[PDB]
Amino acid sequence: YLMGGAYRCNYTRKRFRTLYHNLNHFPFPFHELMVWAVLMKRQKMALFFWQHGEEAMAKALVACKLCKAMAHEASENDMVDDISQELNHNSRDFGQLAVELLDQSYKQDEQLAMKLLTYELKNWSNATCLQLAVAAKHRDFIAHTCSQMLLTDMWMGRLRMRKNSGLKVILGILLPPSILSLEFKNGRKIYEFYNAPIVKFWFYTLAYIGYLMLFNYIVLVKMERWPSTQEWIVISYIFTLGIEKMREILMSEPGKLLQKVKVWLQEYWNVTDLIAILLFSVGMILRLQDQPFRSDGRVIYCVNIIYWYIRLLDIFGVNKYLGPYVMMIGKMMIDMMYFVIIMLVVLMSFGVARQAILFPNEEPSWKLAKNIFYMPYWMIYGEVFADQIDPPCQLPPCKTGAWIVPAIMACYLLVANILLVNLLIAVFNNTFFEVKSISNQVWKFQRYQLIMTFHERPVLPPPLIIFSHMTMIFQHVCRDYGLKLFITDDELKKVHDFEEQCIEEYFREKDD
Amino acid sequence: SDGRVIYCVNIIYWYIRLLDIFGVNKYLGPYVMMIGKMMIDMMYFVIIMLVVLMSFGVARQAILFPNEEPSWKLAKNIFYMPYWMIYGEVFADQIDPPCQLPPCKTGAWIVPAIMACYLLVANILLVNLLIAVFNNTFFEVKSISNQVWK
Ligand SMILES: CCCCCCCC(=O)OC[C@H](COP(=O)(O)O[C@@H]1[C@H](O)[C@H](O)[C@@H](OP(=O)(O)O)[C@H](OP(=O)(O)O)[C@H]1O)OC(=O)CCCCCCC
Ligand SMILES: COCC(CCO[C@H]1CC[C@@]2(C)C(=CC[C@H]3[C@@H]4C[C@@H]5O[C@]6(CC[C@@H](C)CO6)[C@@H](C)[C@@H]5[C@@]4(C)CC[C@@H]32)C1)COC
Ligand SMILES: COCC(CCO[C@H]1CC[C@@]2(C)C(=CC[C@H]3[C@@H]4C[C@@H]5O[C@]6(CC[C@@H](C)CO6)[C@@H](C)[C@@H]5[C@@]4(C)CC[C@@H]32)C1)COC
Ligand code: NA
Ligand code: NA
Repeated sequence: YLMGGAYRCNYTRKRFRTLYHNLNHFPFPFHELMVWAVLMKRQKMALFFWQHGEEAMAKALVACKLCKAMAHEASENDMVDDISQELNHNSRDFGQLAVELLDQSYKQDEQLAMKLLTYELKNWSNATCLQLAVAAKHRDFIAHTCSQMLLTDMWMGRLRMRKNSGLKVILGILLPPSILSLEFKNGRKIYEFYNAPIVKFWFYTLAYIGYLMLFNYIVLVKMERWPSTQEWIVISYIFTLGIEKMREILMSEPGKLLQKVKVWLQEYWNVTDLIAILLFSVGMILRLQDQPFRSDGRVIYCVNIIYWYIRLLDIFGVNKYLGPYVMMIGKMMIDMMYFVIIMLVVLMSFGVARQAILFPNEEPSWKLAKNIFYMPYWMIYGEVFADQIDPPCQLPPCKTGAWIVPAIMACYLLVANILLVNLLIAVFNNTFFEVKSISNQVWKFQRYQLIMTFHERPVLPPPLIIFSHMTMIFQHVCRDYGLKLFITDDELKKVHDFEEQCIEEYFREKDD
Repeated sequence: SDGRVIYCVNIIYWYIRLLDIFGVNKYLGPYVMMIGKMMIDMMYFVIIMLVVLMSFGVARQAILFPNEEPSWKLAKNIFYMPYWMIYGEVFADQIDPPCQLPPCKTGAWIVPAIMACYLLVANILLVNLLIAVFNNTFFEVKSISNQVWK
């Protein structure tokens, strides 16, 4: 219950249940001893038990996750609020121990360090160290150099092209004969090329670019009574994308259909995609009707194309420099919202004053609510036309107190364009280093999720993914790498010896 | 006439090449190299602004004119007016015209709202973030430029 949905402790297995039914020993006693010390808030005992035995990094990550879960449970049940602080401190200590051990292992030997993070852990419900670190939301562990290089190796697949990627992958996708010219890591070459995560990502990117081109074409030119070929291709793309989203919902982690909906709705992109697909379905339904409903469907298409243009930032978030910038944009959006509230108050004040002064004989109409916001808002973006505001009133009679409007305009412009915008620039300037560092760490953490979700995806892009969906139905009646790495007993022994050497060297260096 | 036009483009280049001569002054060389690096940063932010601009332009062109034959003038109206709009030319009669009066197009009230959102994003968020980026990465660039010039 504390670890997660997919975790399976050895105590609840059928073999241990049968052994405990008629009541031996434990192969690794320090695992159970450290779990006991962690569950009972004995930090010194847990730290003593951590450095004895094998799988030190796995024990550190498991202890960090357990302490975090216990802190959350204690804070939920209104404890003394000092237990929660102690548990959070314990979790931070164990996370720091894991990070320092990883740093020592990577500094000593690199290949064995990578082998440490991917080999399957039989004692911990068959989960690698990367999965334990991700399940603990440990951002400083995934953002380490060794974890990043391992993720790059997983992302590149079975290819060794490391000089200039992307262009060669694009050439291979566009020229299938050009595939048999790339070096591979130690017929089947095509299967290894089309199953790498990077090739799947570029296939999806090219399909999305073509879909955007077709959407622009169908909205720009005149729409006839019945959909043209490009409109049918766009509708097919939307339908297959919706089917793929439903398939991803179905194969989530929880065992209930209603519970998987919440977990899938955790991310904002999924919610926005669902809303956009529903809106496109409504617009397509309204499009196949008479003329006014056809126009309404066309307008819905235009709004939807705004969203699908905006969604290119998700694709851009794979570049090393275009992901942190997008997350910085997100946080600066919150700050800009606060300052927009104040500017809106000032703008409403000026607009109401000018509208009331200049036009004193207006009947109640909804056009009054438009003149308040429209002109003062366009005024602060350079459209400061001084004949439309305070007109020179042969000449028409001057309204009573119409000389106040230019003075109020001067004060409003001085406040809006010299004070608030400069203060906003200062706010963005003095809170940039922290936001930049946080964005870098979060992007390096989410690289793992990107790689995993493109490793689990099918090969064909959504325009022609309907073939891959039918094969799953046909195979319904019937991880060597990418997730784990299975090794023999000699390799396991060598890994254990290397880890013990690393931890004893780390403690010796710390003491010295 | 074609040769004359090529001459005009070439004169642009030969005017730009005065920075090579300016790079002998003690204070006008480091500034040019700083300009070079800030050009790379400005390229990154130009990509994002271009995405936003294309979205708004396509939306406005599709909403306002629904009976246009396929022509290369469509590809011009997307980039032209939204690009000149963010440099102070925010003429509100050319965009969302007041439609004696001609009939109002279906859903033509969305264009000013989209314009407001687009202006707020382009002129308050991205440019201020670019100013912050230039501001917080100036000391290192300045020192590197001084060393490289020397
Ligand atoms: C339509 C596309 C829109 C979505 C764009 C999709 C998002 C996107 O832009 O891709 C990112 C990727 C760039 O990364 P890519 O692997 O190709 O190359 C990186 C680049 O060469 C850096 O200079 C390297 O060192 P550093 O960082 O300076 O230290 C870095 O090495 P490392 O540190 O990793 O070991 C390299 O990774 O691909 C391209 O843009 C190449 C042209 C292909 C795209 C151009 C053709 C379209
Ligand atoms: C074309 O003819 C229209 C007619 C119906 C006319 O009804 C009128 C009823 C009052 C109403 C809704 C109208 C115009 C100004 C409207 C104000 C604008 C204000 O703005 C807000 C702005 C921001 C707020 C903070 C302050 O108030 C409103 C509370 C305020 C506001 C909405 C009060 C309501 C006013 C229209 C049709 O019927 C046959
Ligand atoms: C004067 O008459 C011209 C006529 C030839 C007309 O051909 C038309 C063919 C479609 C084409 C090339 C035309 C106008 C809009 C064009 C779109 C603009 C889009 O912009 C881009 C913008 C940015 C992209 C991201 C999205 O798409 C295009 C993929 C898109 C684009 C280039 C698709 C192609 C469209 C012209 C002459 O023949 C006798
Ligand atoms: Na201006
Ligand atoms: Na102007």
